[PDB]
Amino acid sequence: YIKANDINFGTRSVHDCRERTGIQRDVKVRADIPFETDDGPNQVLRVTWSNALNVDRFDPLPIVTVPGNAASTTITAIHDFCLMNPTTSPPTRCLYQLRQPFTLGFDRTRMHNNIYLTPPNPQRPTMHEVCIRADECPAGRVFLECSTRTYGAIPRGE
Repeated sequence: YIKANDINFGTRSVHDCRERTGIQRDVKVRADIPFETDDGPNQVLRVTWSNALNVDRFDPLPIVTVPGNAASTTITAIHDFCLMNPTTSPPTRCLYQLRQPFTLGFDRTRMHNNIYLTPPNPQRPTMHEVCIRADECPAGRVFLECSTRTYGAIPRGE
């Protein structure tokens, strides 16, 4: 029969961009991983990634098939947000896009009865910024990449 499984991940990061520095973001995702108890440790797995916090879309499609011989699968969570500096007229309006990878690791040697995961590690994200002096937020058609100051796990309870 099909066992249900879910797991959550979260990564916090801080980025410095051309117009604004110290931008902190938390990104949280959930993975759901059914397991057919009749099909053994090398079965193909159908993973569904979903938003828990700040994910606008996944790249590529978040419905992923994990081959029977694969020990991992990776996805990129995409988060878009706008910031404004209203010290001038027109203001400086900036669109930001945070691209945050997550990887789900398996130990198929221990998967006779259900899934078995390996501990995750925070993965380095990238942030991208486009700014204009105008009354409208720019569209996300092109960006300049920011520098990543730090990244890591979200403290428990946060």
